[PDB]
Amino acid sequence: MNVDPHFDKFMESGIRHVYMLFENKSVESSEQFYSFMRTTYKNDPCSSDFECIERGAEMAQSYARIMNIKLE
Amino acid sequence: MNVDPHFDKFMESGIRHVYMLFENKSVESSEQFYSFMRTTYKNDPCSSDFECIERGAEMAQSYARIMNIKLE
Amino acid sequence: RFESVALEQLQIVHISSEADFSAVYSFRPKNLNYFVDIIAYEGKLPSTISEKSLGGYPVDKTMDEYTVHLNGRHYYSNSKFAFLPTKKPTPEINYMYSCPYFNLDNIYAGTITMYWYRNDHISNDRLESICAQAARILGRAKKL
Amino acid sequence: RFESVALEQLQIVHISSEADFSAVYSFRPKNLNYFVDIIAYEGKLPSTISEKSLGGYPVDKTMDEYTVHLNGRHYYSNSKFAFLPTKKPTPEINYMYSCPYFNLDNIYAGTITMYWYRNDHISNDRLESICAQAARILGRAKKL
Ligand SMILES: [Cl-]
Repeated sequence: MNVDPHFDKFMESGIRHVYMLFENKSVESSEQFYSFMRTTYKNDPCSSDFECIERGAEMAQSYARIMNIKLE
Repeated sequence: MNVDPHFDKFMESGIRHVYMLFENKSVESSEQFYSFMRTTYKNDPCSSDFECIERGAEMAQSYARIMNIKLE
Repeated sequence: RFESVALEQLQIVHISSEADFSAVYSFRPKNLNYFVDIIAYEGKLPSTISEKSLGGYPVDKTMDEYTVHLNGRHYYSNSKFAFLPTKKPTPEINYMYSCPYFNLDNIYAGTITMYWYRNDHISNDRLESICAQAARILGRAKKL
Repeated sequence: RFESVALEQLQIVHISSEADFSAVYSFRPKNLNYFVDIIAYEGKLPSTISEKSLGGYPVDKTMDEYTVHLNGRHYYSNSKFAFLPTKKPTPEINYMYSCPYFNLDNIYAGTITMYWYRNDHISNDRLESICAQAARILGRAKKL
């Protein structure tokens, strides 16, 4: 894939650890989650696969917490 | 002074180690040297006094070399 | 537009720090810094300030935060809130962490600040990174 | 405007690396990368390319540089110049170092590359930092 592999691991970690738990998935909720993940990664790109996976989980969890998104 | 102290040490190092050696100081040569120093520092701000002094010398020296500026 | 950058960076700082309340402060007039405004905030306002009167607060330059910032260091405290636009002591705030940001000509132009009402917050080393990244990007923006 | 950012970052990379010749390469069409253009350069052009014909060169994706970049790594070599717009081997070049940059949607969009004709250059660790800083900033810019 033509994608930044560090962003991709970062994004996939956020998806599989957090976003997949969203109770009410929709177009709008996916657009807002990606906009946050992309802006955050573009602000400070991670450099290790291990750190990208770590930071994609943490960041998505914080987004879920601070945004009060229904999980389970 | 109201100035970024890391930029100030970085800039003063470039001035005292390199710019002061310019054979033909003028308004234009000072404007071009500052524009390079500021853009470079804004690109990657140094974080230690010691590194700022180091990097202000090196960067100004490279600017003098690559720009073929008459020294002595 | 400058506050577009300010609000976008603040949203990131807020979420990554998991603060209860966050703000970007802007000094005026340029190079003189007699006044400070909140030009962007996230979370719940402290009770001692309102959505009105978030601008035009005087700057006390003898406060530790001002001088620590000009020494190129971040500032934290449990009880000193220098630029918060009120003289009321506001004990509901348990903790504040801030860093300076500098404008395109490297002049001290404001701060990025996070506050907690709860008493649990992540380490200062993580707060240092979150804040410095945003200051680096805010430091590259202009005023249309 | 994008090349305003490109040319400003390139000027910094050129001076800090002390390269003999430097360039920013841009892929087209977006996401497909069949062609690569030099949209900015510093220093003396190699003799095997001219100020005309700096755009529209085909991209060989089986070249090591392309695949190394998509593995998230910088690339260097003494003899493989994949995107240099000529098939001539150009032995006057002693060394090349490049890093990828990615557009606002994280798609491989081009490279930042430095070349030396002399055989002395600073370490790859210093070249890594110079290149990564510029890629980080170029990666935040758009196309008007
Ligand atoms: Cl950066």
